[PDB]
Amino acid sequence: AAVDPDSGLEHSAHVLEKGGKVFSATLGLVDIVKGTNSYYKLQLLWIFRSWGRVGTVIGSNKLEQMPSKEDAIEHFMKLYEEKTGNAWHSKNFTKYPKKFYPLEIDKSKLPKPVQDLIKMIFDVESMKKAMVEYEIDLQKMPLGKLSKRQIQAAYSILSEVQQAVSQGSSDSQILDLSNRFYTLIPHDFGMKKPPLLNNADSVQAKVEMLDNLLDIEVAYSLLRGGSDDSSKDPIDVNYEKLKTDIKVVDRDSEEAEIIRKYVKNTHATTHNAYDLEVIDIFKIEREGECQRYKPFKQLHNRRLLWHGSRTTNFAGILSQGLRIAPPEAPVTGYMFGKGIYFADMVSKSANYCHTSQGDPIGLILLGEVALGNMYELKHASHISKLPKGKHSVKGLGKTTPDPSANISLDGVDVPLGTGISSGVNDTSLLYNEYIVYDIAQVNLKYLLKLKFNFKT
Amino acid sequence: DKLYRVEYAKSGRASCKKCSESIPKDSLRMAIMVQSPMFDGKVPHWYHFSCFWKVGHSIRHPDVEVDGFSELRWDDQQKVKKTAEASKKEKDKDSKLEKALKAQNDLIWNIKDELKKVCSTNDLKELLIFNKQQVPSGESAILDRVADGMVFGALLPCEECSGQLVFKSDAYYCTGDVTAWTKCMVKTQTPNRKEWVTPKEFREISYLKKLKVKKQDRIFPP
DNA sequence: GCCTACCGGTTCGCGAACCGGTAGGC
DNA sequence: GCCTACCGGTTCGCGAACCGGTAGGC
Ligand SMILES: C[C@@H]1Cc2cc(F)cc(C(N)=O)c2O1
Ligand SMILES: [Zn+2]
Ligand SMILES: [Zn+2]
Repeated sequence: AAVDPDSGLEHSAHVLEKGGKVFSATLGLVDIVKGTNSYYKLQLLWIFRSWGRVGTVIGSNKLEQMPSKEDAIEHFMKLYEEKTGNAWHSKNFTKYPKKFYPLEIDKSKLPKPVQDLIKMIFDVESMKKAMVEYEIDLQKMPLGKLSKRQIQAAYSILSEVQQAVSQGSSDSQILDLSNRFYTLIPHDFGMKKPPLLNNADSVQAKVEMLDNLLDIEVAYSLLRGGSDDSSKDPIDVNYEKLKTDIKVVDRDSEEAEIIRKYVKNTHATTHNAYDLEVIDIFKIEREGECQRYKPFKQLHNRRLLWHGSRTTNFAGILSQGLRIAPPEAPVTGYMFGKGIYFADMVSKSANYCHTSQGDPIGLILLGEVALGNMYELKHASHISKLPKGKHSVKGLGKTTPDPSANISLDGVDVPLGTGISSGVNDTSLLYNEYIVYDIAQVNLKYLLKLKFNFKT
Repeated sequence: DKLYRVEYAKSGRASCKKCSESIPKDSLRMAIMVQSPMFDGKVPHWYHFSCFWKVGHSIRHPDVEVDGFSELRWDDQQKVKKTAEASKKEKDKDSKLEKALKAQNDLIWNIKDELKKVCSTNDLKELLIFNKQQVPSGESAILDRVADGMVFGALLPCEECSGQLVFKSDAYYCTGDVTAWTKCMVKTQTPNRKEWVTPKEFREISYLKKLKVKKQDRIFPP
């Protein structure tokens, strides 16, 4: 990391490191019962100590010049151990009672709608606002990159909570994981106590947070880099970083009428809170997504299905394709385990865009997902391994798009019929879900841009 | 936990928030707990007991609102209770309990300042260590646990976390660590404890124990 | 969280005093 | 042969000063 500007000597003297270990650590401590939720940043520029309650004006600091450079190591490693409990070097860290825990820090030639697409998916201040509702620390998280091993442990703590919640474990067991999580990931609750992770959807909410938070740091990783040479334009630099060939499907096109039909037709009767309005249609072609999908063009039963996600995620979804949840993450929220989920209805998928009356525009996908021999399920069931010969899973719903009006498209079955009753009604799903447990089975075809019309 | 706090001045150093003069040592003083601007933690705003009631604060029921009320001396509790404002068997057991509650309050206080007269802090520290007790930080708190130890008994370790239980207002709270991340939350009015064993070194133990002290359990507020 | 007045425990500084060696007087 | 006024040097006694660990304050 760089120098903390609270010292006032940020662009004057560099932060020091002895060969490998950088003399700079950001500690944290939270006790849900007491309500304390604090930070403690230590640095060696001069020694600098910062402390207070995370996400508020509560706190103070002490910049202090040393007599010498060897006295700095003495003052630094002493202050460190006094606060954290451990020595500066260690094989594995161990938390100590009421001591702190250290956090692991690390002229454009394109169409106007395509420029707006980059404008929409690379505005990171919009992604910052998106995290404000989650209560993630807004102050130093953009400059302070939280480690990958750290976030995996944060995922692991969430998965431990769901396990603890499922079999009604002790309050202390839950208290620990709630403490552990908020220590590991600094939250901003202001002057009130961190809430206990006791619910089934509270872990899901914090699981979704980590998924979104990750994609913002990924969006930064794309934006920060490349070759800054005076030749290409700023928007073109970010376009090439997406690693995809995006084209604008004209409204006069015959295939464009099919999508607008697929949008208009497959709106849910129950999801009457909003009304869609297709602003644009983009034909999308990822880098080498056809090379990996070649195997599954042999596979039968290929369907063109909807998949919605936050506008923040589309920065990463274009660059890496659709990805399955990590193995450390919790299975909560998912109906049939971790995998890429799809819907035959635009509305059901459109809810995952997370739009409001203030933020109207939203992005939804259409991918040629090779379902193949399907494993049909009625009730929710967390699966680990698929049955033999099955390449996908299907959640059977009450309403299904008319199978006698299934139009084809480039050798892909598009179920754009209106809703009718299904074959079986002993299910706990209202609409269909299509699940693939392999990132190769999906092949993204179209990216849409949708305006939502509410009534308030 | 509580908003307010009352105790005898642990030092004649702290100033009074209203009048800004030094609150003298061992004097009745009251506080209001506020959020410290300098660090993540509550801090007491100490007032002179006289000055506390002119700022405009009106504690309806001190015993349930103010912290450290039960630890005060019996006659001093009544001063707070009055100044805050400005059937046969039922009333008998009610009245006779308050008789036994005073009996227990000023029994410990007689025992407390008896040890303060005769014993130094190091003697009281080594008293607790001999009885396998955690030595607390603070002068007042040391003889508070020694007096608790002698009258009722040497507190046995906790059931799960193996820590030290401590009397706090209305119950014995566990102060140990169930884990490194979290504190233990065991609480009880009837804790486990063996008998208090004073070492041979006590030429005034016959004088202190001669103050009509028989076997009895901790009595609590209603 | 960090600052600092307070506590006990030891050292330090300096003048009184103790003391032995001595040279001028008778 | 004593006595004794004078001087250099060691000890002794006691209050000032020093100091590290810490309970209380904000
Ligand atoms: C992962 C969730 C579950 C789910 C079901 C579904 F039918 C569609 C979606 C989606 N992202 O459009 C979806 O996202
Ligand atoms: Zn006052
Ligand atoms: Zn315990």
